[PDB]
Amino acid sequence: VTPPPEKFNFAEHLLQTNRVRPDKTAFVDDISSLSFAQLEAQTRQLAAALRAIGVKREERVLLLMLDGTDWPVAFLGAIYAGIVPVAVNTLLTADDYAYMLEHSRAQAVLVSGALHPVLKAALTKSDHEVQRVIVSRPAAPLEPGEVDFAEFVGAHAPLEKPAATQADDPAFWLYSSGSTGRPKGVVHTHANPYWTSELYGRNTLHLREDDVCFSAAKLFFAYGLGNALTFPMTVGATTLLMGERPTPDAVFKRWLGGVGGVKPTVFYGAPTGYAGMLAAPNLPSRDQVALRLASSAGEALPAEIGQRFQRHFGLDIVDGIGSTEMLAAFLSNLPDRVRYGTTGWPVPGYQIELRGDGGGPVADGEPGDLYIHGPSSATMYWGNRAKSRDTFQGGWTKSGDKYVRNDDGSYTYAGRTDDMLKVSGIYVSPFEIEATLVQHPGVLEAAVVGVADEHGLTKPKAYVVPRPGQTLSETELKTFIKDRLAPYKYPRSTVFVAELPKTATGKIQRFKLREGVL
Amino acid sequence: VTPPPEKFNFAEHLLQTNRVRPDKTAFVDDISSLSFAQLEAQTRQLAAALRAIGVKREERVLLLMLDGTDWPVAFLGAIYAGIVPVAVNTLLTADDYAYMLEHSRAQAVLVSGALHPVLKAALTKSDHEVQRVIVSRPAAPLEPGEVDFAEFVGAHAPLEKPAATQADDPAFWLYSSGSTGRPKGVVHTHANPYWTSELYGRNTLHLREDDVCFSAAKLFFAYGLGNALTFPMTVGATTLLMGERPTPDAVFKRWLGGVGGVKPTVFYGAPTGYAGMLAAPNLPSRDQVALRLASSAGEALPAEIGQRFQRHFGLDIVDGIGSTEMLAAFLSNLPDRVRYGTTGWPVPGYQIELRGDGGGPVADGEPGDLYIHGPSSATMYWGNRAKSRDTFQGGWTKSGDKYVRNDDGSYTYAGRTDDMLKVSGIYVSPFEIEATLVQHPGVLEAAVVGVADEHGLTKPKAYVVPRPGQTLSETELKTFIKDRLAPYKYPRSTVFVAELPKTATGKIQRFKLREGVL
Ligand SMILES: Nc1ncnc2c1ncn2[C@@H]1O[C@H](COP(=O)(O)OC(=O)c2cnc(Cl)s2)[C@@H](O)[C@H]1O
Ligand SMILES: Nc1ncnc2c1ncn2[C@@H]1O[C@H](COP(=O)(O)OC(=O)c2cnc(Cl)s2)[C@@H](O)[C@H]1O
Repeated sequence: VTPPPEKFNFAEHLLQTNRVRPDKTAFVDDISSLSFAQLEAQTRQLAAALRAIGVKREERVLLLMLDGTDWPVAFLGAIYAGIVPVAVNTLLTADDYAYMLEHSRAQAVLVSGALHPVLKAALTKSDHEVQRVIVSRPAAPLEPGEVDFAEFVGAHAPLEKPAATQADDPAFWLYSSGSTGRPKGVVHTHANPYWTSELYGRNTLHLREDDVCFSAAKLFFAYGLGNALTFPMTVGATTLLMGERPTPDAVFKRWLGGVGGVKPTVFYGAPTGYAGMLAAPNLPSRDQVALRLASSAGEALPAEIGQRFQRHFGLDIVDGIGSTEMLAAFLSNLPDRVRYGTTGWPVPGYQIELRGDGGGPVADGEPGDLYIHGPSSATMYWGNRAKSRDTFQGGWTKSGDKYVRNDDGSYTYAGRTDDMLKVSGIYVSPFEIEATLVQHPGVLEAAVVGVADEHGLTKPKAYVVPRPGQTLSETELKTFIKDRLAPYKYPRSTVFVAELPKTATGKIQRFKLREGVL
Repeated sequence: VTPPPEKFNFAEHLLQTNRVRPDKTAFVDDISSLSFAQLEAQTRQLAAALRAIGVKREERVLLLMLDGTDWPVAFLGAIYAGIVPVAVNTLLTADDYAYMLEHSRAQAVLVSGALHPVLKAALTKSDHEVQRVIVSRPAAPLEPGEVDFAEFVGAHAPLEKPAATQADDPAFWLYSSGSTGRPKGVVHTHANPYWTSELYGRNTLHLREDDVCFSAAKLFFAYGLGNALTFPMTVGATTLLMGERPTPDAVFKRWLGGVGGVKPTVFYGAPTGYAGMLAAPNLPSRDQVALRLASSAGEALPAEIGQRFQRHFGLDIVDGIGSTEMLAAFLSNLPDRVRYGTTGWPVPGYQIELRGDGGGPVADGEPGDLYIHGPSSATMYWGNRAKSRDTFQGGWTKSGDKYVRNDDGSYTYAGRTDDMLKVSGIYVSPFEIEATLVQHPGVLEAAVVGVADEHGLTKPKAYVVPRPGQTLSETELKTFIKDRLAPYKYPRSTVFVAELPKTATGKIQRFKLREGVL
């Protein structure tokens, strides 16, 4: 892959590479569609519009939007102007977005109407710098200083040229949560999604122009941002977007061509979603779908899930591992080389190192801390020098995963190095769940650990000590949590115990809980 | 009043004042009591303990504690060591405390056991610098590294001298919220509580050594901090503290001598609480109580509440207005000079100005913006230069209130200049409540305004536009907000309307809602 030139604007790059296919559908969703030419026009008009409201090069805007045709316009339009979009999870709380507004110093927000209430709450509680709110598909009357996204785009002529950005200039942020502390602002350059889209989207997945890409992982996920934006635009594929929650029924409807007159040829999702789909009694037969490639990320793919999918569809699930920090997969199975129970082989262009506690090599078959050297690494966590130095050093990026290298060069996930859980491809801190449970007045202590279901898919499991003189229901706690945290941050099962296992120091013996002693 | 010396440590000042009365009870609560000697001992041992864990002079510690004998130990012990306690409301959310931890850079937390769960959540989610959590009266097992307050204090010899602070050095912070944005860190000096305790506590209220002080307003409120700590310690009075919520029954029990063998002689609280007590069927008779002085603040005292109290008890309610920024009252009725319907006269030592639209004087009988010039003003809002400039300008502190000066020199409250409400005498932002309501899926729009109830007390009133195509009941809306807002923020009434009055920009015409137009 040829490196991007020193002067490089990733949005310009994606627009330019599709000037040969102006009338092909770039993006289609439930209610709208954009050809590549329409996408380019709206992108450059939004770029002009953002500059007109005074957002300057390198300033941030918050992109808080459901998947839909407006999303790539917002993302690329900002980048084309040299403005840094901060693309965020749409399922978070007002508290979460309040922090993101403050930390990013976002000068404007591009928000879906359905998310306007939580954004409004975040704006009211925060010390933000937001000058304008741009509402895509408003679901309530606009407030002062808010503008409809279509009107905002429609009111400005296209910017003539992209900002004169450098390949190594920041292009966009994603936020990544760790086990404690605030979410980290992961800074990606213009070059980074070029490298992922070439090394992985084109050269590993072999995406091509006639594909129809459809990702259950939303665009704000590093995974989905490649799957359903940077990858397909790099090759001219058509992308199906879906705003609603990706349930088996919702995915099946898209697979069967229920939207846009298109049948996806390439699907991406999390192992949990594949398992839920394989269990569904209305699972389509392979004769009904156009799938040629099934991609997985976000959590390890149990061999039994992939084997069952392959038996039913005659397609493998191609499991790869990426991270927010590396932007896309650095270890992956190949479309025609799948070893279930492993994450496959280094993606060409990425170097992988496993390190033991001494920082030295580890023997094959022994677990080591996974480090990645690749051209798509984020530059830093914005405003967190300490965590940046711990994660990014000397061209190597520390994943916080443990991995085993097998005899055939494949890599098998061996767990985390920080108790983070990955439920449905989204990071979940067990400590955040625990601290919310203990706020319930009937809870004395609580411990949340990751426990595999029969499938080998890790889910949060709560061990709760009730307070004497109170009785607790499991649903009572789930509700209590949903009233405070994002809606997916709840234990999948809860066991009430008289006492938690602890060391002499009072430290909870989480391994005993995981291992099932109680 | 003689100014404090330039070398001045307020905690040492209060300890020194009471060395003449070592065996008198300083503080007593449901389960404990501290003589002035015991208080000084425990204060100086806590000061040494904080220094021993590395907290340095001028660093902050978060003081998140229910009222109880440990509270003045934590507060004065920090101050004695030259460490800045940040005394905060105990009814806030984990997100509020997470912000306060980061914003204050608190190096330790002193927390009541009952509040450890919300603190734990705040620690887990924030980028804090807390080195140690000290738990007063733990309600659940200590976590590794945490220490019990009693052990923490008991494990360290008393510091031999206080930090050699100056009178105008920061001594402590309180947090105060405005209609939007984060709570503001109000910075008070060592001199400020000297000025309030001398000018108001001693010279206006005439508190004296044989008083027993009891404040419904908690110690973290500027009002309560004077009422139940700086004022009584200044004169050697005994103070009754109560951890639980101040219901009429809870207050009556202590008025009647149910705790510590003492009957309060001085009571302080909000007009809302006085109204609640006057409505209580077991309102004590004046022969049953030892009250000689009843103070109110927080919201305007409706004349009928004062008059009914005076008719029942033969005792007036002495209404004074203070603020977090001014620390205590700057306009007040006097123990023997009460004009109901007014906040009385300037507190000697404080200069009052009413300013019009251009900053000039306003003619008597006309409302103006209230500005205060007095020696207890906070110096700034920490880390917010913009809001500091708008509030503190050249010796004058802008209250955010409007007032009318009467012919007899008294001052009659004329509302706020900023949409904030004082419900139950506590700051409530209508915008917070609105932003909570619109996150309910059946709510399209919401407007919250203050309306005076049957007793003349302002309560929030919600006007809600339901979302078309959704079912929404007043009961389900009450359930929705019950576990999302503190009770004092609950709208006392919700009206479902078809539309809200707006300007063309979408601004809600809240004045029309206050005028009953809907
Ligand atoms: N395939 C696979 N196996 C095992 N663990 C995996 C995995 N994919 C992802 N993880 C875990 O998730 C962490 C990275 O999370 P992000 O939420 O930081 O990155 C996303 O998962 C992405 C997945 N694909 C992309 Cl392309 S980006 C990782 O460290 C693993 O712990
Ligand atoms: N007595 C009285 N009448 C009318 N309004 C009053 C009032 N006291 C207080 N207010 C309002 O409350 C604002 C200040 O609120 P605060 O939480 O910063 O401080 C407290 O209310 C204090 C009250 N007494 C103390 Cl001593 S500290 C004020 O601006 C008024 O709007």
